[PDB]
Amino acid sequence: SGAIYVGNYRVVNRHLATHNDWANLVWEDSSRDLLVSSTTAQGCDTIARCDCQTGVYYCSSRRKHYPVSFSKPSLIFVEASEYYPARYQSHLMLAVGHSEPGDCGGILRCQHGVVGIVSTGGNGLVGFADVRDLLWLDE
Ligand SMILES: CSc1ncccc1NC(=O)N1CCC[C@H](C(N)=O)C1
Ligand SMILES: [Zn+2]
Repeated sequence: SGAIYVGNYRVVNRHLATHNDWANLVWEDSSRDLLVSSTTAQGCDTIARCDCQTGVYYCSSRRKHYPVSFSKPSLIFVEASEYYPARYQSHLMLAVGHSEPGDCGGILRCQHGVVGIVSTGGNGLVGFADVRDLLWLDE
């Protein structure tokens, strides 16, 4: 679990969005595993606007942060799960690191701010849904 709180927006994994997220929907994209809902309170976070390919992510299954080198946002094949059929997920960045399903939502940050959230994993890999291209989150 986990979310990004920026301005009057909450960014979560689309597959973990609650009834309240869907009732306050601003934007969602199944191909990116992202959903953004509106909030009444001002958020605590800042979004990176950069091309960093190194950062640190929070791994809830280890209660620890890990440093990672990650690929540029791309279209990556993701096998079927209980939440989605087998498909290509876009804007996804992979890195070598530990993850378990419950780790989705953990934030990846660089020196400039929030880069994305944990969205996929398996066999020593971890995938992050990028949010750096969503410029409207800042306005
Ligand atoms: C951190 S998630 C993970 N980690 C390790 C093993 C397995 C997983 N799960 C995983 O990749 N899923 C399940 C949840 C929806 C994901 C998606 N974005 O399509 C795909
Ligand atoms: Zn950066």
